[PDB]
Amino acid sequence: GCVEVDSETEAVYGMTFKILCISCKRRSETNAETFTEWTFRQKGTEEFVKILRYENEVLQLEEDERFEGRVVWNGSRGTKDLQDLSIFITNVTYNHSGDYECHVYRLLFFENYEHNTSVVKKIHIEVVDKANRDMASIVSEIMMYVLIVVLTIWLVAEMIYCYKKIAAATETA
Amino acid sequence: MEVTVPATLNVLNGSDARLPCTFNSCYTVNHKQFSLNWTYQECNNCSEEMFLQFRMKIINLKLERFQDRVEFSGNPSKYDVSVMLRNVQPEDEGIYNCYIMNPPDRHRGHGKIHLQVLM
Amino acid sequence: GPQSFVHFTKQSLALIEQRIAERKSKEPKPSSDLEAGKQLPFIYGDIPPGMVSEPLEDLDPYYADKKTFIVLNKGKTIFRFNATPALYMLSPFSPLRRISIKILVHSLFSMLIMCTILTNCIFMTMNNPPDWTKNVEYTFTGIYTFESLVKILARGFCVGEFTFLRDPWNWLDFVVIVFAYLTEFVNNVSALRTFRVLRALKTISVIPGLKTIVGALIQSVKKLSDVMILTVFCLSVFALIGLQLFMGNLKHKCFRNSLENNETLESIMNTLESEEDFRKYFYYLEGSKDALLCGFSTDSGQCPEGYTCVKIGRNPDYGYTSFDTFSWAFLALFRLMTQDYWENLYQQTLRAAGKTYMIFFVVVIFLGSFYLINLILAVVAMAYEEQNQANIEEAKQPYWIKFKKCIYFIVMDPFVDLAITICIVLNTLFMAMEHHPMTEEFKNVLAIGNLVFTGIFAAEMVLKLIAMDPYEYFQVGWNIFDSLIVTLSLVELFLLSVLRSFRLLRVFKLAKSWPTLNMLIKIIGNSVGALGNLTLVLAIIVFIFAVVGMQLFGKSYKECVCKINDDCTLPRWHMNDFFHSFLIVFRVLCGEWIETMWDCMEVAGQAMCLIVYMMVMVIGNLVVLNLFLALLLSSFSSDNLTAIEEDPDANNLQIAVTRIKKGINYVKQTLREFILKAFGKIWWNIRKTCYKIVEHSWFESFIVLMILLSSGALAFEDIYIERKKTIKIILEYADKIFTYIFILEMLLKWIAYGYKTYFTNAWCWLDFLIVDVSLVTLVANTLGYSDLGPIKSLRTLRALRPLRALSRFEGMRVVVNALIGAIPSIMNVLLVCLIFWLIFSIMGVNLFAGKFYECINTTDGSRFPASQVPNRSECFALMNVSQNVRWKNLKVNFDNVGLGYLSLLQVATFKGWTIIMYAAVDSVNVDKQPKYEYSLYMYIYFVVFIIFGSFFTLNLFIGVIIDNFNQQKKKLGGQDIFMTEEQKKYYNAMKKLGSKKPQKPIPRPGNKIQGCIFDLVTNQAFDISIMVLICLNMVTMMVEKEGQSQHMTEVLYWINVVFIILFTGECVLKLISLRHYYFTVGWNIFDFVVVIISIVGMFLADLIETYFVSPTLFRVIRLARIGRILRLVKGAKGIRTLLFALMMSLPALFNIGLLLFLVMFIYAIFGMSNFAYVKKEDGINDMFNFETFGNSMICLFQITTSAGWDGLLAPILNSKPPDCDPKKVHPGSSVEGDCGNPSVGIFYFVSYIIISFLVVVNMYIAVILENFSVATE
Ligand SMILES: CC(C)CCC[C@@H](C)[C@H]1CC[C@H]2[C@@H]3CC=C4C[C@@H](OC(=O)CCC(=O)O)CC[C@]4(C)[C@H]3CC[C@]12C
Ligand SMILES: Nc1[nH]ncc1-c1cc(Cl)ccc1Oc1cc(F)c(S(=O)(=O)Nc2cscn2)cc1Cl
Ligand SMILES: *[C@@H]1O[C@H](CO)[C@@H](O[C@@H]2O[C@H](CO)[C@@H](O)[C@H](O)[C@H]2NC(C)=O)[C@H](O)[C@H]1NC(C)=O
Ligand SMILES: *[C@@H]1O[C@H](CO)[C@@H](O)[C@H](O)[C@H]1NC(C)=O
Ligand SMILES: *[C@@H]1O[C@H](CO)[C@@H](O)[C@H](O)[C@H]1NC(C)=O
Ligand code: NA
Repeated sequence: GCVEVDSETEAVYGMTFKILCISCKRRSETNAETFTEWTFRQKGTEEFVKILRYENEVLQLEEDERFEGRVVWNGSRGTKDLQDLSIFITNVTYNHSGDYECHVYRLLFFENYEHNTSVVKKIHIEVVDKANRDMASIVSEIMMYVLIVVLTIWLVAEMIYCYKKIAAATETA
Repeated sequence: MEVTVPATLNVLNGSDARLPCTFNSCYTVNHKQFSLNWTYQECNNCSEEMFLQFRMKIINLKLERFQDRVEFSGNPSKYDVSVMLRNVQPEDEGIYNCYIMNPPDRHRGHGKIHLQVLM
Repeated sequence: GPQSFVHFTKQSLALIEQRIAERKSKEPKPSSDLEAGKQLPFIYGDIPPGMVSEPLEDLDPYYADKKTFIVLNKGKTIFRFNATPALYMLSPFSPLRRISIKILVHSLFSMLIMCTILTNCIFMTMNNPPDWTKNVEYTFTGIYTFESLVKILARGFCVGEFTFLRDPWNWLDFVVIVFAYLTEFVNNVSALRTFRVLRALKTISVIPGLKTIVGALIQSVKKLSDVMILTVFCLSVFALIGLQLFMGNLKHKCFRNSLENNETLESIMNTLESEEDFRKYFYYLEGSKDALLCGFSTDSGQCPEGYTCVKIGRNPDYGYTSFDTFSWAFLALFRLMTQDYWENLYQQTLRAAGKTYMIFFVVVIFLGSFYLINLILAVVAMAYEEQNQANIEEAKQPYWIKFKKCIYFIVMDPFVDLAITICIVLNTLFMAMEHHPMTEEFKNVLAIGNLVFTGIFAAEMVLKLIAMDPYEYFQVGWNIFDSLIVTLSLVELFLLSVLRSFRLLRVFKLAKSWPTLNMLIKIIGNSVGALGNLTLVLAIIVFIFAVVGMQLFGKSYKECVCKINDDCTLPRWHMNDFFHSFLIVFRVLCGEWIETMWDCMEVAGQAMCLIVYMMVMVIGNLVVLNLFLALLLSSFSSDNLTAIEEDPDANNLQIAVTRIKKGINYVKQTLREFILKAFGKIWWNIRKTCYKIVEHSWFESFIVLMILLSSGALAFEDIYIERKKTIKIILEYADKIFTYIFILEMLLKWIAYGYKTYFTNAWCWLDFLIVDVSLVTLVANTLGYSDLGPIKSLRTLRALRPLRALSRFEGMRVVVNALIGAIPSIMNVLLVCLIFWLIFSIMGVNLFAGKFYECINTTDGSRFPASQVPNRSECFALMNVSQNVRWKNLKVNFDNVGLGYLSLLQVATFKGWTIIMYAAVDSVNVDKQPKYEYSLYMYIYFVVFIIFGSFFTLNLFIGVIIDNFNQQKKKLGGQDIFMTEEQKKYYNAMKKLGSKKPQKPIPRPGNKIQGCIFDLVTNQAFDISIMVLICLNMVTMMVEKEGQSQHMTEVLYWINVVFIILFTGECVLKLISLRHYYFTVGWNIFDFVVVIISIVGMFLADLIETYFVSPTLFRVIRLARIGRILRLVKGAKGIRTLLFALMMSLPALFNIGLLLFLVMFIYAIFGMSNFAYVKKEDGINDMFNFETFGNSMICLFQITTSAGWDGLLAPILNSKPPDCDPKKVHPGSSVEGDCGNPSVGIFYFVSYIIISFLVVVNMYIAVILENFSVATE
């Protein structure tokens, strides 16, 4: 239904990147009206500045040079009940490195009861020249190869031992 | 609705008359919705006079023909809507009706009492 | 001998009195043949004409001394009376008593009483009788008074021996008469009329052979004393456990956080009456009458944002579902034992307390639901066996002539009968082609085919009737049945919808050659034949319960209707009239009683409805079980004796088969003749070392561990796999390693065994197929073929890799061997019940095809009335006007034969059947809006289907499965078929445990004080006092309830502490007296462990409750208090034997449970693969779905008992809009669409429920075998 998956923390210069922000409401059958706001604090800077605000199926982009013409919407479409607030970067530059905040303002409609809640998600993005391969993949691949090698040498040694023993037994008879 | 009333009630002049009216309803009597009407008519084809009604609480209309001699003598929560006529006079002779509506019961209850006053 | 017949005269009475006087001055069983109510022996021959129905002298020498006289009827029935004058007036020689006796023994008397009772029973079904009825009631009363007076005058009243009041069945007549007169003279009307149902019980004493059936039913109960005690004890123990664990959990509700006008929870809760006002402060799901449950743990139900979980308010289901007091907990545990709507309670408890508490429900189901029911069936099985064994044991101790002969020659056994059989098969296949969206040409073809078949069958009937004489024709029952079918078809041709389905019964004509269909014919024939009286008793009991329920609660349903219905109209199930009251009783017999009992308790109070429902459940289930058992055993052993040859008269099918064996073989041989006329030690050492490698124990352990690791890695691939990147990559590389390992293992087996040996083994074939699928998947992924549709679908086949564990574990191997050996016998009965269900499916298509469509308002999901929108065209016009309007059909219906099969499967399992019945009884016509109970009497269709294809079909299946497993045991020497060799050794060792000779008496200590304590503890009064102390402790635990004050909690805890101190003192005294001999008894070891855990647990619970904050830990640790009450089974010998039988059954149950767990694991992996993204409607929701492995196991354990499988199937039947959205976007995943696959889902659920049925039947049979061995050894 809805799974909250964290964003990738590494983007490569010159290509595209998607920043993931998923905010699933606690019960799926409830009806809500959601809008989101994104703030970004670049490396070497302290103040979070607003970069975009998505509401009513339209994206409002702030007048920022580092994001003008470079951000498109990648979240939930065709509804006011947004559970995916992701954005998409078309041309990653070194100015997109820093910390992002994904403010989710969800208004839930109940029987004679309106609840205005809010969620904040923080994403750290580092812009690099080349895609650094994950440690998990490298370690798992190396471990797989060494495990296969160990198993095959163990089996080979056991076969040679048994073959020598049975050949000696045959020669005895 | 089953309404338990005496068909004929003979009460001495000057004495107190209790007019019993009880109903057997499945549902609990909700005071915020229980309705009770006590009317009086001189004859079966005569006009009915509203003198004691329960809309939210006991409302006694204080009719001039009864002075202040009409009192409530029942308990709606206990299915008893009886009324009391203190110091019954000869003019009190007539027909007394107790209308009962106890939602969500669909049917309307109606009991009739013929009060006769002897010397 | 026969000459011993003489009128009873005054001289005979004088001689008898003189003999009695001689006996008195001086100061043996009678002939069972001459016993009253029996046929006079044939040794006496006929009776003189002037001697019948006259007071005669006593024949029996036993009563020849006392004063008696016997009257014999024309039917040679012996009736014994008392020579003492009736009420000291009427003597046997008096004309008045003579006439009374003459009336008493006659056929027109009993027949008149029968007719009167039946007419009164018919009149009893009226709920609002007219005013002309009272005269008929007075006539009924007068008729009964007539027979009562006749019996009193003839037999005397009370003083004598064979008088009116000595017979227990005349007490019912006297009670009826006195009640009728007393209540008539005194004048609750319902109470008085419920007493009139006792007249329906006079049916037992008038129809012959009913009293013996009732006596046998009473006898069967007396053998159930120990099983009922054990059931009550187990239910009480589990009710205490549930009370301790789930107390107050069902009161949790989602209460809103923000309140205006300075409001607080207590201030709200005392000003709320209606559910409309409750819905403004608590969270309700749409269309629900109870508030949504919640919990405080992370694995419980979740409240929406803006609400907080709090324990407040009433319990669900009008408040009748709770674990708050011992009584409600006991009701809940009884509901769990009977598995009546238990999935609802299971879901509520998991929502309110957490998914971890599924362990409680698994244990409860296994012990109470499965094992306790097992003992009930087993004990009744032995009771009827011993009754059956005793029964047989005491029983043994010109031109017209020419052309008729020409036609007779035309009727050939090899050809005409085979042609007729082929025509019957083609006909039943032809009517299986009917379906709702059927064009006019197809209907024309079906009609002409049906007419042609009818014409041919009529021609056959006419030819057979004119060939051999009509008098000879109607001698054979099959000919009569064929004639009835033909005339019914002709009557239909001259003209209902049901009558068109009467030509389905010609399929039963194949039973002449089909032997297992003839078994079903005999089973059905016996129920109405040799067992007709038992079926009649069952029918009478059902009728009595229906009329009693209607009289007691019928007006309560009408007056109190608004409590159980928002529209203030009668619900679907009620007792206002006789038909619906009978439907309620039938549904209770089917196993569903809790939901109607809630409404009954709401409209009429708890006590009366509880008593009535419990009585109905007990008596009805007992009688149904007795009928089932008698049918099973009769048709199993008594009917089959191989009296005649296999088709003693050479079967026409067999003669035709012999003719075919001649003809085809001869023609083929002649065709062949015409064609002929026209025209290297090293490799052996390698094989040996590979063999030595594979066969070793370390290799087997390594492969087993690889199988377990590879199977467990499947459970991690859920919808949350994207939150676990590292584990995902690790699992991919581990899958590569596993594929490599199993490929190497396959190669080693190939070298060691050779292709011939490897491919003659079926387990090796399974491993080969699995490894080839894995290798194809691995190769496809590497060469870029990873997202192809067939390749992606082939990836889901990895869920079959746990099948590699079947060969490795011996228990699953033996259980699979048993199932595979069972398969051949199952298939024939499967074909029989498929034909039987095909008949009902064709009838259902005839009745209901295309009539379940309705115009509903989608937002609230309610059917529109029939005053507006009475047609499909009007529905489409309404859609043109209103948006939320849909002309919707049921997913499971009778549109075609396959859907009819699915509907019949749902009805037979009673899961989702009620919706089908409502649709069927609201049916009007095709493209017509349904009306409420328009076709009300189509409930008869479902009742008949249940009775035949659910009761008799299961009867046949069990009957054949018994013989199959009996044959399986015999061929292997009688050993247990569900057990391994080491399990057999441990089984024998445990057998020696339950048969030990009384051990040596415990040496007495020489010390004075020690010796006195020894005599004190050894005495039986000590053990009895300990038992009553345990009972008092049980009562003390029963006192505990929800919401009790802290003072009461402290008092109960201190009483428990006193009990613990007393038990510890008992243990210390036993230790002092018996010294080291105390530890030589297993029960003493159990008691020692119990007292230790009691003390430790009480102190730990105190520490947790005061110094810690852990209610869950407190409630879990408090379970050690159960050990004290488990010692009650020490004194109870019968329940101890039953528990010994259970522990005997445990190993085979362990093997079958392992197989079931493996099947559940495979189906769970497939469920997460397939149904993880379906819409959350019906039985699928936020907590019970296929998103994770745990949720899938939760769902599959529930449907192992078949509970709620329809609700899980329903969302997967969605395949097209607007039912589902094929382009549904799921955040956090690339999967698109919330649609299910109807074919895959149907196959999934049907196969799972069938396999669960087979495995559960295995568990039943195993437990039965251990119980039967224990009770008769
Ligand atoms: C072992 C015995 C008991 C059963 C042997 C199978 C046949 C006797 C029956 C069972 C299922 C039947 C089928 C069930 C459903 C259909 C679909 C039906 O067509 C539709 O439903 C079309 C619907 C549409 O066009 O909208 C045509 C007949 C057919 C193939 C039936 C043909 C006859 C079948 C194969
Ligand atoms: N807390 C309290 N109030 N009043 C007396 C006490 C008390 C006094 C002492 Cl000296 C020790 C502990 C005490 O507390 C208990 C005593 C019990 F007996 C049970 S028990 O009935 O559940 N029995 C049981 C067996 S194993 C787990 N529990 C539960 C508890 Cl908390
Ligand atoms: C189906 O239902 C409608 C219900 O109104 C049937 O009645 C017709 O309704 C229209 C619109 O109200 C009227 O104008 C017609 O006069 C009604 N028919 C007649 C004969 O009076 C309608 O006939 C039904 N159609 C079908 C196909 O059964
Ligand atoms: C995200 O944006 C890219 C670039 O415009 C587009 O191709 C893609 O379809 C979008 N995906 C979603 C989830 O909207
Ligand atoms: C508390 O309730 C009172 C009414 O009893 C109200 O007058 C007052 O304003 C409330 N105060 C708060 C803190 O809401
Ligand atoms: Na039910």
